[PDB]
Amino acid sequence: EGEVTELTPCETENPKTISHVIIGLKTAKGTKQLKLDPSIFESLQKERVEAGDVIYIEANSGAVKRQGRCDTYATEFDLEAEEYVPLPKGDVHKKKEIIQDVTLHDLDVANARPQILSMMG
Amino acid sequence: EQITLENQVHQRIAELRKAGLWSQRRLPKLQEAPRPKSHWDYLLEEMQWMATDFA
Amino acid sequence: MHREVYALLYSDKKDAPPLLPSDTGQGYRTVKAKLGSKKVRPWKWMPFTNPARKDGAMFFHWRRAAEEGKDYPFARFNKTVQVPVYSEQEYQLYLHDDAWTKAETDHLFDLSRRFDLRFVVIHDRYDHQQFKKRSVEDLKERYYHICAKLANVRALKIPVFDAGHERRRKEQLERLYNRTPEQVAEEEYLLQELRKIEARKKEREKRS
Amino acid sequence: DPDGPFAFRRKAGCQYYAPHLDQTGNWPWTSPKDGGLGDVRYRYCLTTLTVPQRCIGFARRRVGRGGRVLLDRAHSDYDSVFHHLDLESKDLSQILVNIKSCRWRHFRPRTP
Amino acid sequence: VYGGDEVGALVFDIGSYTVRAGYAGEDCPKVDFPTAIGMVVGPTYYIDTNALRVPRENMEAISPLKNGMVEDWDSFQAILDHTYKMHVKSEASLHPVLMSEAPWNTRAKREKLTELMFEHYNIPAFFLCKTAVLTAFANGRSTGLILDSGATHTTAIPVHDGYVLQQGIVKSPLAGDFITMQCRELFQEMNIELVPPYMIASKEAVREGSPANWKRKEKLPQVTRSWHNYMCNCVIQDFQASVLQVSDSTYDEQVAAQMPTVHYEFPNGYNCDFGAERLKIPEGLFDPSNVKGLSGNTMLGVSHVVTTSVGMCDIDIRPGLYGSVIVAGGNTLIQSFTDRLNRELSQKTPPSMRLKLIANNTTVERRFSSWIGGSILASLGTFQQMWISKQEYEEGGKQCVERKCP
Amino acid sequence: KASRLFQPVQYGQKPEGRTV
Amino acid sequence: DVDGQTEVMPLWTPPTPPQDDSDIYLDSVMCLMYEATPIPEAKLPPVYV
Ligand SMILES: Nc1ncnc2c1ncn2[C@@H]1O[C@H](COP(=O)(O)OP(=O)(O)OP(=O)(O)O)[C@@H](O)[C@H]1O
Ligand SMILES: [Mg+2]
Repeated sequence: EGEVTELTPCETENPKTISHVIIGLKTAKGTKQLKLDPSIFESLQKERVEAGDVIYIEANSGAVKRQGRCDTYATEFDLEAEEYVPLPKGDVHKKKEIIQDVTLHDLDVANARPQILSMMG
Repeated sequence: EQITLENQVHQRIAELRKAGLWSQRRLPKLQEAPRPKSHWDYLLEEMQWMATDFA
Repeated sequence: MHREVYALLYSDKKDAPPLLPSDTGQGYRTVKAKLGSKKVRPWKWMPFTNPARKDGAMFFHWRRAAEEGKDYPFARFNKTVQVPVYSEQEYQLYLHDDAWTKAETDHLFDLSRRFDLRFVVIHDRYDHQQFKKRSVEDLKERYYHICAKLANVRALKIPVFDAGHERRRKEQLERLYNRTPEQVAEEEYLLQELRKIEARKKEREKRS
Repeated sequence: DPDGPFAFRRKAGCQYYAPHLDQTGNWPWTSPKDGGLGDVRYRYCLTTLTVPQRCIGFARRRVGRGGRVLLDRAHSDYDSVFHHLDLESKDLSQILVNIKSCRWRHFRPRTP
Repeated sequence: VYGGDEVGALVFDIGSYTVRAGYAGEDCPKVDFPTAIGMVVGPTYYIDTNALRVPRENMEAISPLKNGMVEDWDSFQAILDHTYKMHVKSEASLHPVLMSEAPWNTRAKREKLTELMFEHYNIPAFFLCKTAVLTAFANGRSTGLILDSGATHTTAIPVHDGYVLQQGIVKSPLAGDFITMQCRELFQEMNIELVPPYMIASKEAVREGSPANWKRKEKLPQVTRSWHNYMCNCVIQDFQASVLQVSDSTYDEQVAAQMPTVHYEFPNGYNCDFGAERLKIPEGLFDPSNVKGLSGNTMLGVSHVVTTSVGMCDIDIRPGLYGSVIVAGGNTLIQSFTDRLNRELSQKTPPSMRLKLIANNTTVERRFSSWIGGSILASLGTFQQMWISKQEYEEGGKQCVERKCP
Repeated sequence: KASRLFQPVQYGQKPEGRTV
Repeated sequence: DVDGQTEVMPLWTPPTPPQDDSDIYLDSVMCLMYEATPIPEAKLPPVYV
């Protein structure tokens, strides 16, 4: 996760062809460049990621998710709420552990009735 | 042997102390009369601070 | 590894540069309004009186216009070591010593006032050519004796000087310094041998 | 008797300073582990900044000539670990254990 | 109260090799021109590098300083005037001046220098500090043993609380001039013809040891022997800086021969490998008993000079002297000189006292240390009380320098 | 622009709103 | 620290002006051979005679 600073594709000759997509991510700790798979270009345009946008990318799927403009670009004169987010703290690359406590009955209720059929339910 | 070594080293230490060469029993230093810091002391402190700033 | 680092000028040639504070670091554009809202105070090249100087000479400073004519702050540092002053009569009455000439005592006190009682500097600057040769202990003894006598005559109490102890201390230090490398090696060998003997004794006592 | 040639004899109205025996003395601007006085004005300690939010390593606050407060920095072999250090592998584990036990003084800025 | 105040004072450090000058508060001297000046039979003086390096008929090379002290006051006035007009570009009466002086400067010479600075230059304030004190101040040390190896003398000066312990000064004649003489003797033994660069019109590359194929400049005017000797000394000093190296331990012929050679090319195109002879020359600074000059002489090695100087001081101050050893002077820049000195001192220092050499092994920190300390001292706000004002020189007279400047 | 209507204020002085 | 006590980072400022004679001088060279604290009277040997 970090603020996007560059989205430069890496052109190449095929053995315009791109072999990598370099994304530069900035956090309060520093900046990192990632040599992402070229296929991520579809998700970047789907999420409309632009320079100065805070994003996070999960290691497994490689799909990008956009979480708003960095608050360093927010002025006091423009009105938006969800589209601004503070610059991520910590290292650009993070390993997070999430521990959740559930009961077998919680799983039973969850799988018995998942949340137009939803509207009627 | 150990008793002889102990007696020998004790006599050697006593002889060195008689000579004064025993640094483990150095005499203390008489405390000079206390005085406040003078102009030159403050000048040297400022000198040290400025030299650090320069480097 | 080290917990903390200590150094005077800098710790090592590989030291990172110091961080200086500055605005505009994040770009001029973001701080444009802050810098533009204010105006700087005027600075002047102005003469300043230093009350620590007895002549009254006027040097020049870079200072704000509002600070003109203010007392020099560094003059507060100006304070000398308190050294008594005695008249010819007081010396003849109390400070007379067959071992010390009056002119010699006045020279010693002048050096003491010049060098803030730094008796090593006084000894280095002592005029051994004109007056008799004096050791630093003799200078300290004479100074402290005169100060005690003048205080007792005029007025509290001060600790007395012990010239003999200082002489013995310096003699012992010189003897410890002049010893050959073999003698100091023998001293350290005796230290380590005594430590190993005591260690064996302590081990035997612990076993018992 | 053996001490007698250089024996210590206290005198009334006198005070004395004990000699250094355990460790050889050193200048004030040197660590107490090296026999120095360890004067706190010369000490370099780990410091964290607000911008960037990264520990810069060992630093000491020093006022500059024009009153500008400067952060002097001391080189250390573990500088990369100190850069990664924030919010409190073998060397990293030992450093983390030492910091969590608060054996290292690590300053952080706060508003007054 | 605050940071040191800058009063626009000047700092002059006139050494036997180069005259260092600048403005107080700077971290480096703004000028350093050779102390040797050209003289034409007051006499016409050529002082800076631009004028010294061009041949002139009946122009002699002289120096105002002798044994670290100024002897010819006319050339001293000429050098000061040149410094002001060309480099300072400011009126002398507008800036206070702080000058360095040799630890062994005489009272009469100090009085004459003060009289000159006040009567002739009409300066507003003056101060005269010792080179050792300034060297100590540049390193933030108030006490320590200064070890200066310039061009004229190698001197160890013990400083305590910012005061030179004159009784502890030990001086040796082994310095840059001795090394220059040794290199001259080595070149003479090897039959290397020293051709100064001013005589060379053009040159062609030649193999090692091959005769020099160079063309002499035409229409060259007659030059005095002093100027030719000065140019030869300059090229020899360049050789000293580029080739010479101090052995890391006691000189051994086998160990010196095993180490790789260094190749040097003379101005006339002559080139050779100096083998082990490059190591023998700097050893004379440490073991003068082996020097071809006089084996039975009484000269003391740099480490012996160090140990002797400290040995003359109060033993209460010797821990401070050994705990802060400050090396200065251009002659100490010779490769591995600091390492060899540290090794020898650690071997000779008593184990009961800590020995520490300050890490200042750079050209700027070694040559200009006195100027750096002078700038620091002149920039202190607390030092503004120490200045000798013109009014003080008027009332107290020429003798006022004896009491104001310790 | 603010500078066209208002005096800038000297450092260390309280803004009051003096115009050109 | 672990006890909740707070320490402010030292700032190496230029020397402060003296308010009184409390700024007692310290010999930095003496402190190389002897401790900076006077020996307590409890461990000081008795007066000679
Ligand atoms: N890098 C170097 N390597 C070897 N020698 C050098 C180097 N730099 C300078 N020197 C020599 O240092 C010598 C002394 O120069 P320095 O600038 O220290 O003298 P100084 O302090 O002005 O004079 P002095 O002490 O003799 O009055 C000169 O003879 C010069 O050739
Ligand atoms: Mg020199």
